[PDB]
Amino acid sequence: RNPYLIPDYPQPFEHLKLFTRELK
Amino acid sequence: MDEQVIFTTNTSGTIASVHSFEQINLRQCSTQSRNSCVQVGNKYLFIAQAQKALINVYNLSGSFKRESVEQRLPLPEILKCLEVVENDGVQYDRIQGVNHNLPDFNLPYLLLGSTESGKLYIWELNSGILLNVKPMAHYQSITKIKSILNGKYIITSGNDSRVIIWQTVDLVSPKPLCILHDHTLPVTDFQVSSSQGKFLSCTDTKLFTVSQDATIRCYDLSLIKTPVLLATFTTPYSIKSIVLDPADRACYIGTAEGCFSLNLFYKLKGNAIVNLLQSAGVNTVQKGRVFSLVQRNLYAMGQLVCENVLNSNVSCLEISMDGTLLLIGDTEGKVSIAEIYSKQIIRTIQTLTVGEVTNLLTNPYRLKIPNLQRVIFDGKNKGHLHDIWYQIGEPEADFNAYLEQVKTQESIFSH
Amino acid sequence: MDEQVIFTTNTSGTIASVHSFEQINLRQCSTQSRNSCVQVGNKYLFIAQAQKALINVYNLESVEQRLPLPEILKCLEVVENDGVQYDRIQGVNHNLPDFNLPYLLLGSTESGKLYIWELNSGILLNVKPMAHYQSITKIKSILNGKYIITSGNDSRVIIWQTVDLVSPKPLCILHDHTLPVTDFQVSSSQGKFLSCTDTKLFTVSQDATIRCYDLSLIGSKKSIGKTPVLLATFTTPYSIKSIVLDPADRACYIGTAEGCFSLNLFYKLKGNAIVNLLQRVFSLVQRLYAMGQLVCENVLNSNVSCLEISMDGTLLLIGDTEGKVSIAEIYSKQIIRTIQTLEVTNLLTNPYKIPNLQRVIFDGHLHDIWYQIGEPEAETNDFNAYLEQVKTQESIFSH
Amino acid sequence: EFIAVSTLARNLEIAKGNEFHTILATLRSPVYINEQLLKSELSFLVTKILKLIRSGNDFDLWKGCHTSVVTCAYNPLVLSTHGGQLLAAIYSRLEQKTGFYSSVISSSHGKQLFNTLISSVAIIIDLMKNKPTLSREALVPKLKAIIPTLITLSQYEPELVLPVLQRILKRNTTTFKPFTNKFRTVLINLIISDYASLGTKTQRLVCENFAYLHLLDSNWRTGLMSILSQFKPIIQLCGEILDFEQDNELYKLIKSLPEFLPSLKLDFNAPLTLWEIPQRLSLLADMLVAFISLPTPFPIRVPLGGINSLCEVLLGVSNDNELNGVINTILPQIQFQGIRLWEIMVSKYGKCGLSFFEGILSSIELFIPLKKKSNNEIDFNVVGSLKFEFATVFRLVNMILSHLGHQLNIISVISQLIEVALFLSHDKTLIDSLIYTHPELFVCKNSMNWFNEINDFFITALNNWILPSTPHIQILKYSITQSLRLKERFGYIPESFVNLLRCEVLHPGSERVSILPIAISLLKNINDDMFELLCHPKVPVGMVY
Amino acid sequence: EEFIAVSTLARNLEIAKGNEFHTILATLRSPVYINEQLLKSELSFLVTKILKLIRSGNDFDLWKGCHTSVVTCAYNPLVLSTHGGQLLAAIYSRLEQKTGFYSSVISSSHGKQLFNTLISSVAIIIDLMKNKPTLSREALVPKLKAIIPTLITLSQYEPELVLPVLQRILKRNTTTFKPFTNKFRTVLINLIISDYASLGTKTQRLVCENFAYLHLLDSNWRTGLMSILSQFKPIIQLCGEILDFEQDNELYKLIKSLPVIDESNNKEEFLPSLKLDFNAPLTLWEIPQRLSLLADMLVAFISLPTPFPIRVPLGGINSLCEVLLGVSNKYLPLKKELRHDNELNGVINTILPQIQFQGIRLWEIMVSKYGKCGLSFFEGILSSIELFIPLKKKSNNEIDFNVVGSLKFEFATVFRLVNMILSHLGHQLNIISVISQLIEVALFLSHMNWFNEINDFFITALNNWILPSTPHIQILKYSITQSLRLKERFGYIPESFVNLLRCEVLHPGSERVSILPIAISLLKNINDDMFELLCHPKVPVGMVYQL
Repeated sequence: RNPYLIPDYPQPFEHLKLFTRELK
Repeated sequence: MDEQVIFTTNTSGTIASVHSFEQINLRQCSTQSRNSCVQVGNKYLFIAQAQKALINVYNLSGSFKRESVEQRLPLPEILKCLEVVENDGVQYDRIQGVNHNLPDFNLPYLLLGSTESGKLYIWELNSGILLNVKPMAHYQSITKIKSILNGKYIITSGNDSRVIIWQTVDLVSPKPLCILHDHTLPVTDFQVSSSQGKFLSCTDTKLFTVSQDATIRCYDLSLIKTPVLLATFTTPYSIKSIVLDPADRACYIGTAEGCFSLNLFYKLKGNAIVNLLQSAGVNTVQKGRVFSLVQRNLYAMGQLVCENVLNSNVSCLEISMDGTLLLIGDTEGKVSIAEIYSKQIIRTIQTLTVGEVTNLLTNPYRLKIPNLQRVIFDGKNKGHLHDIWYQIGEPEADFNAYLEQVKTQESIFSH
Repeated sequence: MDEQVIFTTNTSGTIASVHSFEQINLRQCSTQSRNSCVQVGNKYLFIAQAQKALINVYNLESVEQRLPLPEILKCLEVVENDGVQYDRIQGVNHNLPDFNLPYLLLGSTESGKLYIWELNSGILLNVKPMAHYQSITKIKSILNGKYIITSGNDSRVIIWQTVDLVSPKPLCILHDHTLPVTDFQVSSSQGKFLSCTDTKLFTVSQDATIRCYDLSLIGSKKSIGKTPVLLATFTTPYSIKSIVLDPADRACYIGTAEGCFSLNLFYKLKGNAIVNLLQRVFSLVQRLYAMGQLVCENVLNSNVSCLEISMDGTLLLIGDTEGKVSIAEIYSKQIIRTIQTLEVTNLLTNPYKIPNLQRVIFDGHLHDIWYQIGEPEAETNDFNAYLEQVKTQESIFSH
Repeated sequence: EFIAVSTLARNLEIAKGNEFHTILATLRSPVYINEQLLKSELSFLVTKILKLIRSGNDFDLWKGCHTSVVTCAYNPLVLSTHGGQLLAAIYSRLEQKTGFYSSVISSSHGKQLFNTLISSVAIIIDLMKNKPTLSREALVPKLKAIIPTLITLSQYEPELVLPVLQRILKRNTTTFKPFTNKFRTVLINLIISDYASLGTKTQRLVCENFAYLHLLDSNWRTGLMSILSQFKPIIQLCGEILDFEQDNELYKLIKSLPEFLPSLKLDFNAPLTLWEIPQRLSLLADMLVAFISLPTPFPIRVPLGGINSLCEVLLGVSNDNELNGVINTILPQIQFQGIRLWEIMVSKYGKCGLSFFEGILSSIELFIPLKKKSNNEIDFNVVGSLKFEFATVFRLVNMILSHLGHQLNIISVISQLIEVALFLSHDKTLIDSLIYTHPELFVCKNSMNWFNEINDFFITALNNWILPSTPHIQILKYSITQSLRLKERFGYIPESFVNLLRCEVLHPGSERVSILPIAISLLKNINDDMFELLCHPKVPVGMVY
Repeated sequence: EEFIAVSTLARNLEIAKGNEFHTILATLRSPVYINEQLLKSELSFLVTKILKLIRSGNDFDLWKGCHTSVVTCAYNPLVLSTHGGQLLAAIYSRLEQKTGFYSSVISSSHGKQLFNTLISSVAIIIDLMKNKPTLSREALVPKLKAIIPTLITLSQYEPELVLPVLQRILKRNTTTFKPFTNKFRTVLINLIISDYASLGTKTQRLVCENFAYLHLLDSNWRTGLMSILSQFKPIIQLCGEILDFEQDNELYKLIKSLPVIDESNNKEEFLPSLKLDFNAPLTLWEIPQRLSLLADMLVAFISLPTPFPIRVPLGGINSLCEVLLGVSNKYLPLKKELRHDNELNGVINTILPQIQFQGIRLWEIMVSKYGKCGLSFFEGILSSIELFIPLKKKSNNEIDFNVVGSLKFEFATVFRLVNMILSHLGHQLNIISVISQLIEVALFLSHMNWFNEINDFFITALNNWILPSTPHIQILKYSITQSLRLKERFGYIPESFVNLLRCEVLHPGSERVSILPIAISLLKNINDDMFELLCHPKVPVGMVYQL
């Protein structure tokens, strides 16, 4: 609800794909 | 990109990234100390051995990292603690922006190191020169040292229950600024806010202090004066260690019989949310509230609800750059990577080759040294040449500008 | 400070200063309004004349020009032009030209006929024939040109978005009063780009009710705009006529019959505590908080027509019903200076040829404007640059 | 105490660099304005300077004019006593040295000589304008003879003379009158030339001086509308190849528009001769810019709807073998002369023309090159050529949003521009169509001075729009990856990226979670005070009393 | 296919003017002429046509050919990797033909830009080929053995153009430069022993940098550095013939303690000594000119990158800069051997502060580079800046502001130096008397990077210590008045005054009458984002405060 607080869902920042490695 | 974990047990030296499942066991490492390791200048890692009176030096820059000891550094005395004062504000060339790349040889200014019996050794690292030795600062020990702003202030904590704030210019050229006796038993750890400014007159910098008194003391640092605490908490268990969120949104405390969490923006039962830590600059009252912690199994009684995460007998904690994962070191010599919200372990790192996790560190990353002088002190000489080893680093080195040059050039010819 | 002060009665108007005893009366003036005058630029001063259907325009003496109009109009406002004294291409500052004017002229009359003119070339740009169904008491530009607020005796505040007013369909409408709205003010700060995400609107009517609104949902695009939430409201004893603020906003000064009263927004409770009331309903009294009430203090006893704060947050300017204005001081509640001429319709202060208008709307077609750019400051320094310039030329000479 | 100015004068007839610069440096001091050296010692210095200028080896002249400039600038008495005589000597040497030009420029020091003489005359007559009593009787009997020499010299050296005549024409509009035709001739001879051997500065100066030529209320309007009317023949000449009336709302506007230049010829068997069309439109745009963006001593009628319609029809011009290849390059350059005109109509007039700020943003979508086949896809290979133009586009958008501000409704041009800007932020390679065992060395790496422009554009986008998901997540990934890369390469993060992360934290828009704690993890040893306020907020600003 | 028929461009290069030649250049930039199979039929026609432009012409075909050669080498790897050697050899052949006769092409009044275009094109073709390894080995370097001495002799007359090219060649192709170094060294020494004031700062910088980079062939850097550092003690001792150093006998002992080394260097001691007769009062400027000449070479030896570390003696440099600031008339009186003369004493009073300003310049470059590695005496270099501040002839801290106006350029560096120092130190220092004088200096001088530096200085002062009331309200009135001036005269206020106002507002100095209403009303409409957070946080905060 507030962007600047710890959210209430487990894996935030999974939709930025920082730590994923794409397979080629 | 990914994060990189550098943790070491009493007989093991593992290094491993969080999302790689690949790791490198450093061959020779021995520690019985809480915070004895440090990463130096993005090219080196220093570890203070125990019962050998020397520091091991590992080179961690390679694509295939050096498993072995790159170098040794003997010392006058076996010493427990370490800290580095990183040099900053030299690569921009503020006079005119050229944005210098890093040199292949880079080093910090100082190497803080402290031993048993409270003695403090500080060394210039570009040239090994023991600028100053304080014979006694704490009167039983030191357990942690940290430079909170870039090189401006350093904070020390020992087993005399006194946490001391120095000033680096008044320590290297001693009479510290302020001393903190609010605990009664040995202070085992502290942490400071990752978000910081350039000064202390216009920031409210939070210092969390943790001991075997089963208390957590949050001090507001803004001087120009002495710091004022604004809250202290209390625990049934003997608390051991602590880390924060990267924005001072929560606290995560490591202790015997589990690791516990605590929200600092505490949410009440009216959809009302209370900030425990509110403060200002130097104008601030001294009425530090008291609260008590109790596990999960509304706060005007003097109680707060901490949420149990784990049951492991943790020794040390660290946090990821996201602020969503905890890396906790148990007493069986293995690290658990856990998620804060679901309280579900995602990964378990062990060492391969045993004691507990002595220390651990994390920082994100993308895909010879002088000898130290044993008892020698650079005095008030002026004819002495304070020689150091240094390297500067190259600067970073369109078409419409070329055509404009051409257009200006063409006028000079009459042909 | 040493700001100049302006005021106009229904019989006359004048301009003076706070720390001087020098005064300049104006020859021809006849007015009935709360807000019928405004300075355009630093040069000119517009006043809407009563019973003649035209503007009088003065320099900062005597009537310079006279602007005929289609109708007798009640309220005036102007949207200043900015971002022109500095070129983001060349990096040069520019002086103000000898002919400078604002973009717009917002005029209003009874029955809500909102006229929108362009002043560079006099052009009837837009007309809203019914916007309030009643008269218009005050119209204002909250921000630079972003939004236009207007209140009327229909007990409604309308928030027009300016860019889609000139090429209709307003953005937010506020009906939370039971009686004519007399005054309103705004407290704002601005980011790198100007918008409303912290701005606060104070609204004041004959209901003896002060109403404070937060405007931070207005850009959300749910009228057009998502409605705001009122964060605070107060209930006064008397029928209230004007409100002014502190510029740090710390205090609300309310002008009514029987003197001008003062509320502290940072309310000081017992001990050492302060509470901010503008992060609820309250009931005011004259001269601790959980009862549901707040304590005001009184500065005057005279009937009030208009108010204005000084720039230095310490002097009120209260224009009474007897054709004179009192210069007060807050800490003492004492008078320094009383200005008279030889009630008050309007009052304002600031520190130190025109086209005739049209009567038919503008519908490619050469939408012209009169304009003047103004010189740089280099046509109204370092030696070492000249020294390098003459140094490097020495190498070109050799015999 | 006092440095004995006679000593400076006697050591001046021979002085090389490390003595002459000290002579000039010490003559700045204000203690040479003082009683009873004002008629016997300054006279000595001035007679020395005059003997240096009156006859010399062309080193004493350079030295002398520089000396007189410094002396008259830092001493008003030398001005008020002897400025006319100094300026007369300097003009006399200028006159003899421009009576011939092809025997004085023969040694690589005649150019500098004219530079110093012209600059010195300009500096003297730029300091004698703050004194009405002195602008009389030292300049006005001399400008009649100064100005024709400068005009004759401007035929060969327009880069150096034209600002002087511009300032003189501007401040004196009544002594430049009887020479005005003689000026105009040379300016049409400099525009009838190729007009690309001249620099942008020189082109702008000839346009500005031709504009100020018409100061002599109404003549400015006639010249302005003449240049505005010379646009439509060129567009109709371009309409015989693009086949208008495929879209008729454009052709209704083209015929809704309203003289010394040659009517040009085009040949299709020589397609390079089609480069005359942009090179005329740029000329007329520069002249229009001159008539519009310049100051005046009076106000002016400027048509804004006319030029907005002109810009609107310019960006409508878009979509045997090599001819089609050449037609695929002139048209972006044609559109860019609409971009270049709106950029000047916006900043200089500001909120005048607020009515047009929404059509421009929709019409910028026409400038983007699309793929040819049917699609709405972006043609990145054409975009690689157009880098400067898209930087100009970004500055135009930032100019507009300073006045408009935050916008409720979103438009599609901004997402395509963000895709463009993210393509341009990638390190270019020009071996992709195909090695010699190393294809990573043939790259053109993007400077920080370009990343600053891109990041300012993304700041403008994140401030004033609630963007869609994917054009936000791309921005966040870009900022994080590049910031970490630079913090590894360097030891710090440049300021534009910090401003980008600040805007990403403050203005998340449609997101449900901020990027705050990651920005602080990156800003570990580079501290900053924005996020201190965010995490550790402060007491309000008036509670203290 | 939408190709532009490259053979038609090559057909038009030979005869072209600007309005078409620039479009010809812009078309060759297209990344579509990089197909392999085009390399035999039409790119060869382009290359041989350009070679016809180079190999013969009227000195306009050469310009056209070198420019288009650069453009078609930068944007075609095929053309580069095939014919870059040929193009480079052609333009170097013309440059060798031209450098033989410098005097006769300079009397044509186009030769200077001709050499500029030639040298720039050669430099670009060099720096394109240097980091490609196969195209370097036996395709760049056997031409370098011919290219170095041709550029050496041309540096004598046109040094601004060449020396960066030689600097890059020396830094990259160092071993190939080994035979020419002495041949280069005797060119640089003649430019230095010559007037050295006909050169601007850029060419002086390049000269010092190249003279440093000769010493690359761990240790020779140190020998050259210490050799330059040894040539200050004679000059400072020659300043003792003007004013006595025997008074304090603390500056004297430090002058004795400076490095000198003898009979171990004759290859970098090449400079004459100074006569300095006090009957010519305009001949004393040789001293600070010599000191600038030494300091430029010194900071070149310090402040340049290398592929190795440096044993740089910071302690000696701090001792030297402390010595240079000791030179003054406020504590040390004039010698009695010299007799009083008003012109002589005048030039003495004006020439001493330049001698101090050189030490300040060296400290600036010592703290810009090497920040927080000489921290052990940063307090001392703050103490000695007070010696720079001029006083009247009564030592009761009466400042003479008439001379301070002559030192605005020099005081800008002082304020920048102080800002750079205080950004490394804490808030407990013993320098408040120096700050109180510097504030008075700045407030005199103000009434344009000057504003930025002094405003950052005021921000550092107001964020470090609680100042007394009178300087504080002076600063407040300064910021308020200047911001009002710019916003009544122009539309905006810059960022520096904005941050100054914010620092003023958040300071515990709160009892002033203009801080509360005026410093905030200007910020409420300025469009700054940092001030928005103070008025509207983005995080929960209590409605009630205990303060």
